[PDB]
Amino acid sequence: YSVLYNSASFSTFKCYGVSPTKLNDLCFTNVYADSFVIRGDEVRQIAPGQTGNIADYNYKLPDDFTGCVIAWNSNKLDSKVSGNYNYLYRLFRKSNLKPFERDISTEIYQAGNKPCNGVAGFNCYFPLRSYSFRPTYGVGHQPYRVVVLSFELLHAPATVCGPKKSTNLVKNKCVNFNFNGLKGTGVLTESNKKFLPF
Amino acid sequence: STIEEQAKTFLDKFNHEAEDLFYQSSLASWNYNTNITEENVQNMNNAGDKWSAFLKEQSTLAQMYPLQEIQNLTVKLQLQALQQNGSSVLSEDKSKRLNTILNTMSTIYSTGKVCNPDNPQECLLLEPGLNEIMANSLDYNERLWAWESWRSEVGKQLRPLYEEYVVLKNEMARANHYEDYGDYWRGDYEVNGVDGYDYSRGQLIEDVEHTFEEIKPLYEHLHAYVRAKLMNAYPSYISPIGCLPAHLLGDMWGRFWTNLYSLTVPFGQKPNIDVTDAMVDQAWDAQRIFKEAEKFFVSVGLPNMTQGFWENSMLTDPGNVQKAVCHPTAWDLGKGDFRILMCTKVTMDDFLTAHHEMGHIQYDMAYAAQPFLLRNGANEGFHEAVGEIMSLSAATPKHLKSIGLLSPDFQEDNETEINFLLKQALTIVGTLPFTYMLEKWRWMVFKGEIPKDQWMKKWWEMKREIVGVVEPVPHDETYCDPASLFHVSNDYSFIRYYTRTLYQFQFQEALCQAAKHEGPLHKCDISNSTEAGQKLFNMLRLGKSEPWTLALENVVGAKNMNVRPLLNYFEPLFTWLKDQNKNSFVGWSTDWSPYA
Ligand SMILES: *[C@@H]1O[C@H](CO)[C@@H](O)[C@H](O)[C@H]1NC(C)=O
Ligand SMILES: *[C@@H]1O[C@H](CO)[C@@H](O)[C@H](O)[C@H]1NC(C)=O
Ligand SMILES: *[C@@H]1O[C@H](CO)[C@@H](O)[C@H](O)[C@H]1NC(C)=O
Ligand SMILES: *[C@@H]1O[C@H](CO)[C@@H](O)[C@H](O)[C@H]1NC(C)=O
Ligand SMILES: *[C@@H]1O[C@H](CO)[C@@H](O)[C@H](O)[C@H]1NC(C)=O
Ligand SMILES: [Zn+2]
Repeated sequence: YSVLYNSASFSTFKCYGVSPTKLNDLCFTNVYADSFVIRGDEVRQIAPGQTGNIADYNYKLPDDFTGCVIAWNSNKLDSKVSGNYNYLYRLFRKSNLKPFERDISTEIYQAGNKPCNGVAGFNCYFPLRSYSFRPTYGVGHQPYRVVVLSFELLHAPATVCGPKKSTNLVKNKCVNFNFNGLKGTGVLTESNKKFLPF
Repeated sequence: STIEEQAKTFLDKFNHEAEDLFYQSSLASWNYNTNITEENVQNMNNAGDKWSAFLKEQSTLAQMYPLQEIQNLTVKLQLQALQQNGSSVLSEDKSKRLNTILNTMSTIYSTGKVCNPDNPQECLLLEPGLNEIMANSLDYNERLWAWESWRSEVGKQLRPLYEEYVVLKNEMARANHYEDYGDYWRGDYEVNGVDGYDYSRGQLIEDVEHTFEEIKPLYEHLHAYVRAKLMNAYPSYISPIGCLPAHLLGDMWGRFWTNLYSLTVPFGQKPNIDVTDAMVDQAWDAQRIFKEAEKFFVSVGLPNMTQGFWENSMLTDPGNVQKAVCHPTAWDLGKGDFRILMCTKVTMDDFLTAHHEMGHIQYDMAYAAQPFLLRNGANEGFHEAVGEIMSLSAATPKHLKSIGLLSPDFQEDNETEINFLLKQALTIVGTLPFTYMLEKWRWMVFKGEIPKDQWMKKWWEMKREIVGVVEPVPHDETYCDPASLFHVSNDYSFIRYYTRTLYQFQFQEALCQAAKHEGPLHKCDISNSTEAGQKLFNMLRLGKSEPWTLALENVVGAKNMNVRPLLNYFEPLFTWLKDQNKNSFVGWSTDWSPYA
C-alpha cells in the first residue's frame, strides 16, 4: 500500500473502516477488487447508505462496508469523437440489488399492465443504455474509472500480510534484535555449528 | 402499476434520450455560427432532421397519459409542456399555406429595395441603407422619403397576405381551444393549481394598463421636452401642442429613441463618462475584460467558470479566411458545456456586454440540476432580466473607479446624472407605449373587435392619441405598416419587452437593500454583499419547477408586476424634466397635422 498512498495521481482515494497508513500492515484472508467505469458525477454515489440508480440498480454497497474506494478521471481514454457507446448501465429493474449482487439480463421492462412480449414500445423499453462519452464533455459527465477494494477476514491463516521493513545488522556488541519474529537481547557472534537445511 | 409511475418512467426515458441528441445539434450550430462554409450546412439539415423528427414522435406517444389522474405538480407541469401539438393539429392542406406565407413574409422582409422616384441609378435598401441614414439627417424630404417608400412597397405587397395570416393563426389557435390566437400567446403567463400564485390569462391586459397609467406624466413631460428641443434644429413643421411626426423619432418605427440625444442634450459642453480611453492607453487584451466580468460574479455571490469555456469559446474576431458571424450570444450545449459567441474590440460597450453574457452563462448553469424539460427561465422575459441588471451595476462610477479605469480623482457633478438618465431613458422608457400599443393592436386584430377594413385608421389614430405621432402624409387603407415590422412579418410576440422592462428594475431595488447601499437608485451597485448573491442564487436555481410569480416574490415580495421601482429610478430625472417644462404646455393635441 505504497504506490497508492504516496502517488498523488488520484482524484478520490477514501478508506472507510481503516486508515490509509498505520493500518496498512494488518492482514486478512482475502482481497476482492471490483473495477468499473462511470460518469464524473456518479462517483459521489459510491458510499454506504446511498440512494440512486448506480447505488441501487447497478451496485449496492452495504452500510457496514469496510474497505477502500479509488476513483480517477479517464477522459483521455474513454472519450471518442464519435461517442463512447461501449459502456452500458441499467434503469429498469423490478427490485433493488443486494450488496455485492449483479444482474446482466436484457429483459424488456413490463412497465404497463400488458405483456411486452420482448419488444420495446409504448410502456415497453430497453433496460440498458450507453453514456456516449465525448471529448468536449464536462467533468460532471467525463468518464471516471472506479475500483473498490474489500478485505475479508475469517478463521483462516490470512496469508496476505504486506511488506516487512528490515534494518542492517551489527555484531560483537549486545543489542536488541527481532529475528523473524523472535525478540531477544545479547551479542551476535560468528559461529561454526552445522544446521540442517530446514 | 398506475399511470403515474408509468408517466414517470416515460419522463425519465425522454430526459435521458433528448440530451445526447440535442448535444450534436448544438455542436453543429456552434460550428456553423463560428465557421461559415457550404460543407457545414448539411450538418444543420442533418441535425435539423434528426432532432426535429425525434421531437414529433415524443409528442405522438405522450398524449395517452391524462393529467387528471396525477397529483404531483411538477410532473403535471412537465406533461403540460410536452402534450402540446404545435402545428400538427392543422391538416396538411391548411399547413402548406401557413409555411408558404411565413416563407413569403420572411423573404420579402429580407429583400429590400428603396429607391427615389425618377432616379433608377441609386438605391440603398435596408442595411447599410434606411437605418443608417434617417438617424443622422436634418432634411425633411430625405427623412420622409424612405419612410414612405418602405411602407409603399412592403405594406402594399404584404397586407393581403397579412389578412390571410391573421385568420389562419386564429384558426390554428382555436383548434387548440384557448379562445383564439390572442389567448394562445397570453397563455404563456399561465399558472394554475397553486394557491396564492395562480393567474388568469385575461388579467394581463388590465394589469399592464395599470402600470401604464402610472407613467403617463413622465411620458408627457418628455414628449413636450423633445418637441420643444427639436423645434430648434427643425425651425417649424411642428405643432405647439400636438403629435410629433413619425420621421423625427430616431428609427423608422419610433420604437427606439437613441438617435435623438445629438439634438437634445440637457447640459452641453460636458463630455460624459468614458473609460474606453483608459482601456486603450494601458492596453488590456481581449481576455481581461471577461476576467473582470468573471471576478465580479466570483466576488458577489457566484462560483467561477469551468475550464471548458476558456478553450471552446471564440472571443476575438478571427477575420482571415474563416468567416464568423458576430452576434454576441450565450451557448449551453449540454453535458456541462458553456461558451460565448462574440467578437470583441476595446470598447466600453463590449465591457458592458461581457457582463450580460456572463450573467446569461451563470443563469444557464444554475438550473442544470433540473430535468431536461425544466431547463429554462420562468417565462420569456426573466431570462433577460437576470444578466441585464449587471449593466446597471457595471456602469456606476464606483466599480469603474475600483477596477482602475475611471480617473480615481474624478468628481461626479450634478450635471452628468441627468444627462445619463435622459440618455438611458430614451431607450427603456421611450419604447414601452409604442410596443404595448402594437401588442394591443395585434390582440384586438386577433380577438375580433376590429374588422379587416378599419385597420390602419385605428392604427394611425392610436399613433395619435396614445403615442403622440402624426402622419407626415395621409395614408389610405392599402398599406400595412405592421406588416413591415421585424417581429410582425416574422412570427414573434411583443409582450416580453414590457414585463422584462419592469423585471430588471424590480429585482434591483431588492438587492439595493441587501447591499446596504446609500444614495440615488441609479448609483446602486452590488458588491461585497454575499447576501445579495445568495438571494440571487435562491431565485436562479429554481427555473420552471416553480411558478414565475413565486420566483418574482422570492426577491421582490410581490405576486404581481409593479412599476414603482422604475419611477424610483427616475426621481431626479422627473424633477429636472418638470424643472424646465414650466414655460410651455405639456401634452399633445390630436388635431394638428403636417398636411392640415
Ligand atoms: C472551417 O470550415 C472549412 C470547411 O470549408 C475548413 O476547411 C476549415 O478548416 C474550418 N476552420 C476551422 C478553424 O475549423
Ligand atoms: C413529484 O416529482 C418529483 C420529481 O422526482 C419528486 O421529487 C417529488 O417528490 C414528487 N412529489 C411528491 C409529493 O413525492
Ligand atoms: C476558481 O476558484 C477556486 C477557489 O475555490 C480556485 O481554486 C480555482 O483555481 C478557480 N479557478 C479559476 C479558473 O479561476
Ligand atoms: C469591495 O468593493 C470594492 C469597491 O467597490 C472593490 O474594489 C473590491 O474588489 C470589493 N471586494 C472584493 C472582494 O471584490
Ligand atoms: C447640484 O447642485 C446645485 C447647486 O446647489 C443645484 O442647484 C442643483 O440642483 C444640483 N443638482 C440637482 C440635480 O439637483
Ligand atoms: Zn442578454
